[PDB]
Amino acid sequence: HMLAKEDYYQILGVPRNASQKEIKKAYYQLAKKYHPDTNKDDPKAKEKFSQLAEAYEVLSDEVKRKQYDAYGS
Repeated sequence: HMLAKEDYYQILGVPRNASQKEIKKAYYQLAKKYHPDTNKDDPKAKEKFSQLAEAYEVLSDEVKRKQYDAYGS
């Protein structure tokens, strides 16, 4: 049983051709959206925030962004 996947780019609202500085910028912007006190009024917001760290953190590298882009193909 394989679960459905969304890409880290999409999570972050960042382009396919994003540079890791771009990713740093979205991460702030979004992290606010999905942090508590919001998180009370959406059970989805905490799930979304959980992507945002995982998504950022990978895409925040030249290496890691690229390896995941290659391996998610």
